[PDB]
Order: sequence, then C-alpha cells, then structure tokens
Amino acid sequence: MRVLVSNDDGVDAPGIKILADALRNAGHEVMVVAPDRDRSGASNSLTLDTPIRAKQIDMHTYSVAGTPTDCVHLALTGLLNYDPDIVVSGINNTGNLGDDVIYSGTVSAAMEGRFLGLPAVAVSLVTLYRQQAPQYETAAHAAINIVAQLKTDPLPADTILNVNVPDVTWQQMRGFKVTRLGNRHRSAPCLTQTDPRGHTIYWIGPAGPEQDAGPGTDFDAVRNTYISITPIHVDLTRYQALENVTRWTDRLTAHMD
Amino acid sequence: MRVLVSNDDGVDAPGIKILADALRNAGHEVMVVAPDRDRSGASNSLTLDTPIRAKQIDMHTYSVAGTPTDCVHLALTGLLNYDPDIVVSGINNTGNLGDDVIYSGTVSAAMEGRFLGLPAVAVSLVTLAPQYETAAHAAINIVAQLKTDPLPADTILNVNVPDVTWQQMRGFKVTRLGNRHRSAPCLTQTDPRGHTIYWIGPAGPEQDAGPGTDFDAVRNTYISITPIHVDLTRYQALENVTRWTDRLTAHM
Ligand SMILES: [Mn+2]
Ligand SMILES: [Mn+2]
Repeated sequence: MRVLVSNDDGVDAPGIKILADALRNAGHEVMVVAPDRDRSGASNSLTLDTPIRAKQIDMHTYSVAGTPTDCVHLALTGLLNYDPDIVVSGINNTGNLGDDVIYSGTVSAAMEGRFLGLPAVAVSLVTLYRQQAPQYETAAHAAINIVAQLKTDPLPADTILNVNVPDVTWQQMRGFKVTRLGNRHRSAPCLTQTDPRGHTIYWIGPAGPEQDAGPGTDFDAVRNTYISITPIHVDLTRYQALENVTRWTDRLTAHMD
Repeated sequence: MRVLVSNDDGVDAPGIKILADALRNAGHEVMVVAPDRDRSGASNSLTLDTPIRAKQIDMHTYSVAGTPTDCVHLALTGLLNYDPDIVVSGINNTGNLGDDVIYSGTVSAAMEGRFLGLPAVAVSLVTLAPQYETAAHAAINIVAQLKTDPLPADTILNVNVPDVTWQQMRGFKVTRLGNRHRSAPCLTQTDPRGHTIYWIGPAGPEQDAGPGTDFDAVRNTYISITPIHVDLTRYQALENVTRWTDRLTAHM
C-alpha cells in the first residue's frame, strides 16, 4: 500500500530512517516529510501568519522548516502528487504514556492525518537511563504487522492508535495488550533549594506511591515487557453531558435578566 | 468561596486584573498566580529539566517564570497555605473555538486543575475599546450557580463571549465544537529574492460551522458554552480493539 511517514525529532533522526527502510522491504511505497530539527519544546498549532520554507533532500525525502502539523497538512493539499492510504508517525526516542499524550508532538502529526480522512498510528520507544544502541528494529517489526492487519481488517476509523514498545529484543517480548490511560501528575510534590547566589528556586519532584499505575493501565503493561495499545478520542466534545448542562443553563437564564 | 485565578497573557494583562476585582466585589476570596511574560506561543507541557523561579508582588499576587501549567501545579503542592474550591482561567484577549481548543494556553491551566481534583472553567473574549466588563459580569453569575448546583466534575466548561455591550447580548446557548481548516489548499508564491514559499490557504468552500456549532452562536450575538473531555481514553471502542488484537496475535 501507499504510506506517508513523519515525526517530531527531525529528518536526520535514526528512528525515522529505520522505520522507513523496514516498510519498503515489506513491499510498500513510502514518502517522507519531516521537520528540519527537533521541534519538541514549542507549540504544535498550525502556522497561518507567515509563509513556510521547504527543500528536497532526495527523490523520497522532503525537509520542512515548521511544526509537524504543517508537514502532514501541506503534503496532502498540494505539495506532492501522491495519494497515500495511511499515515504513520515515529519512531520517537522517548515514550508517551498517561496524561502526557495530549501535548505530544508525535501524536499531533497523527491527529492531523485523521482530520483529512485517513487512519493514523503513532509509535514510541520506552528507553531508560537517558554506549548502548536502542532497539529500534524491535519497534519497526511491530509496526509492519499492525499495518498489514489494518489492510484486511479495517477499524471504525473514528479513532487513532497510540503504541508504546519496550526497549528490549524481540525474543524477550511477551505479547500484546489493550490498555487505558493512567495518571501521575497528582503525586508530584515540590522542592526548595538555593542557587549559587542565594535565591530560592523550585523543583517538580518525582512521582509518589499513590499514583494511578495499577492493572489495566498502560504503565503496568510496559513494566511487564508487554506492548500497549490505547484508542484515543479525536473529538473533544462530551456528548453524554449535553442534555444535563442544557437544563442547567435554563435555570441560569431565569435567575438573571 | 475560594477561587484560584491564572492566565497565559501575563500578570500585567488588563484582562486578568478586571476579572479579579469583580470577584472580590462579589464577596469571594481571590489569589493570583500568573506567568511573568506573554508566553503565548510555546509548549504547554510541565518543566522537569530546569528549576523554576517565582516572586511575590503583593499580598495576593505571585509572578512565575514558567508555563501556565507550572503556575497551577506549584500553587496546589505546597507554595501556598490555601485550599481553593474552584479554578478560573482568563480572560483571554482572543477567541478559542473549533480545533484550536486542544492547543490553547488558556485551556491548559483549567486542564491541570482538573487532574488535581478541582472543577475548572475557561473564559475568552471574541475580538474581531474591548468589552472586558461584559465578560466579567458573565463569569460571576456562572461561579455563583456552581456552588448551589454542582456538576459531575468530569468535564470542563469552555466559554466564549461576543465583543458587545450587555444591552445588546441576546442570551446563552449550549453548543458543540465546529471546524474550519479541513479543506484549505496550498498556495505557491515567490519572495522578493526569487525563492519559493508556501502559504496555508484561507477557509475553504464548505466548512463545518452551521446550526449548533460554537462558531454560529457567537456570530449571531450569543454566549457559547461547551463541555469538553478530560480523559482522552475512548472507552466505547475497547471491545472491538480487543478482539482485533486477538486475531493479530493468532497470525503465526
Ligand atoms: Mn520527540
Ligand atoms: Mn493568550
């Protein structure tokens, strides 16, 4: 099939190079459009006030000076003469779990893919301890299997998949599981120290034992050497609360003017 | 009741000062913790690699050099001997509609307060002499209503206000999120030097902003209220994916 590939670490990242090579060996056609450098640390929204620069690296690669949402949007609206069937973002050098997903760069690229009517998948690697080469080939192998399964057995396509792969060899993996998002921000206290000049500074400390990381969550599966799969929303409207708020607003109207 | 106020425009912004004064005149207790500069245009994630600095301006005001999420988090984890009942963010100088909400700085503050177990509301002004007094009058009425009539507290209210006088306002309406940028083509132009540049085109031919949306409400001079998610987990799809994953495993 015809696949598009993007990320948020940059076009020169080793994670995006291995992912692309694995797909071509499977018999797919792959185009790549990625940022010129690491974009993590800035806003994810679209640029509308200024024009955007772009240059070509090779016959299959384009470099873009902007956000990862700009990359996917332009590629499907006239930048190229190419009609893909699916969008894949990755592979990230750091995991994306729990309540950190909403502001993730890797996820943002897949989000823009579904807005235009295409199923999308996000893939991350769970590394630890910041000369050991990461197991990128392991994450790539899991990607080519999910894609081939979506081809024959499609999904309702009103959802995107978030995937996290443990940093080990394939022979040590234990299997696949479907999980939910957990929480961690609640159990993070603050700290107080002094700089070399004697001014008070503040740190955000580590997580405590009272965190939501029990059985059923994505945090629990990755610690037991399992691959996590979590379906997430695409529309932030809570429809199951509309009828109640409407009656709540009716009372507010009569109490005022 | 006790209220915690924050924003993303700045601690010296006129929008946050009027909001705070109106709440105190209503009989509530107010404490302000806001960013030091107009940091509208950066990431909203928590800071973990570097320490954060903070200064106390007066009796009820703190200036923080970090994201609006850093403001709310620190204020509820030991910075203050204060136990608020609700968090309010605003008032923003522009609007927040459609698919611009997910990456909004104003919303990010209200989002963090919910993770710590507190109800939150975001307020924005739809600017096309700003009418901040009109938005402030609408805020105090909603706050007082929440005390007597509580909500399931698994949702956040997103509020937008038209830029007119109170005498011209027509009422309140419950809406849903619309859309405007899912059909904007790519345009090709040249810079004064000869290079090639690309613009993202304006709103396309057919957009999703009809009856019921949040765009349509403010265009006809109404106040929009939209309940939004906090947990991005789609529980209504866990059944199909499970069976789908089983067939994936059974492919050897
Ligand atoms: Mn990254
Ligand atoms: Mn702002």
